[PDB]
Amino acid sequence: HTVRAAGAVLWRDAATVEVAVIHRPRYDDWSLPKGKLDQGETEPVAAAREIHEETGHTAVLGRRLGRVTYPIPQGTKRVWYWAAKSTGGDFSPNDEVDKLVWLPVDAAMDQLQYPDDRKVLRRFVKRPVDTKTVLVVRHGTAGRRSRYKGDDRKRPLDKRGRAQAEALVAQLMAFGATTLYAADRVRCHQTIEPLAQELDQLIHNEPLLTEEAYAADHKAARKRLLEIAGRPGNPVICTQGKVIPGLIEWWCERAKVRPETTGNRKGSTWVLSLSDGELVGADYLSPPDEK
Ligand SMILES: Nc1nc2c([nH]c(=O)n2[C@H]2C[C@H](O)[C@@H](COP(=O)(O)OP(=O)(O)OP(=O)(O)O)O2)c(=O)[nH]1
Ligand SMILES: Nc1nc2c([nH]c(=O)n2[C@H]2C[C@H](O)[C@@H](COP(=O)(O)O)O2)c(=O)[nH]1
Ligand SMILES: [Mg+2]
Repeated sequence: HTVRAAGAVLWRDAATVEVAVIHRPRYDDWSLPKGKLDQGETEPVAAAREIHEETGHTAVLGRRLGRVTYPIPQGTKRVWYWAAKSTGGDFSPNDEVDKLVWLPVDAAMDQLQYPDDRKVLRRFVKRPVDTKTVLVVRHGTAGRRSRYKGDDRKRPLDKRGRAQAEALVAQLMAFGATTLYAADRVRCHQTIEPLAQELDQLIHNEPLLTEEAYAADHKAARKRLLEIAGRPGNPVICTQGKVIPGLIEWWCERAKVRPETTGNRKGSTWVLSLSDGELVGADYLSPPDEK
C-alpha cells in the first residue's frame, strides 16, 4: 500500500538562492516541506497546499525533482518533489513546524538530515530553477471516434472528461498558468474552458496543432510550439494524442532533456520548464483522476 505525498524545495532570491528547511518537534527533524495528498488531490496541488500550510508561503511550482520512497506502518511513503519559487508569506512557529530557516544550498545540504532530501536538493541544484513553463495538455475523455474519416471535429468531452477539465484548473494554476491555447477541435477547447473562466482569459485557437495538420505539416507545428513558448507568460496548450508525443520527443532530443516519466493519457499534462529559452525539464503528469 502506498501513502502518496508531495512537497518541494521552496526557494527565494537571497545556486545563490536560499531554500527553506523546516523543523518538526514531533520527530525533532529537519527536512523539506511536504504532505499527504487529500482526497481527489493531484501531487502538484498537494505540494502547493502543504508548502503553504507548513511554511506560510504561497509559491509557483516549476521543475519536478524526482521521487522518494520509504517504509512506514501503513506500507510505503511516496513523495514527489518540485522546485517552488516563493511568492510571499510569513512563517509562524507552531506545534507542527516550529522553525523554518532560509539557507543557501550548500548550508541546506548540511542542515537536511535525510539522505533522500539531500538527493532531492542535489537535483535542484543540477539545473536552473528560475524557470518559465509551458503546459502541454492532452484533452480529456471524449468518447470513442466515429466510423467516419477524420477525427470528429465537434465531438465533445464526456462526463468524465468534463470532470477532468474542472480538476485541471487547480493542477495548471499550481504552475502559474497565464495564457491559453487549444488545437482547433471542440474537445481541446472544452478541456481548458474551466481554466479560461478562472483566469477570465480567452483561448487562442491553433489550427496548426490538430492531428490532421501535424500529419500534413509537422514542421509548421514545431515552429508554432516554439513561437507560443517564446511569448511572455506561462502558456497552456491543449492538443491531441498523435501530436503530443512527437512534439515532446522532438523537444527533449534537441535539448538533451530526459523525461523521468512518460505517458500520453487523455487529461495528462507535460510540464516543460524553460530557462533563457532552453528546455531544462519535461515532466509528465498523470490525468487528475488517475493515481
Ligand atoms: N520528512 C521525511 N521524513 C522521513 C524521511 N525518511 C524517513 O524515514 N522519515 C521518517 C520520519 C518520521 O519518523 C516518519 C514519518 O514522517 P512523515 O514525514 O513521513 O509522515 P507524517 O505523516 O508525520 O508527515 P507528512 O507525510 O504528513 O508530512 O518517517 C524523509 O525523507 N523525509
Ligand atoms: N535537531 C536534530 N538534528 C539532527 C538529528 N539528526 C541529525 O543528523 N541532525 C543534524 C541536524 C542538526 O544541525 C544537528 C542536530 O544538533 P542540534 O540539535 O544541536 O542542532 O544534526 C535529530 O534527530 N535532530
Ligand atoms: Mg508534512
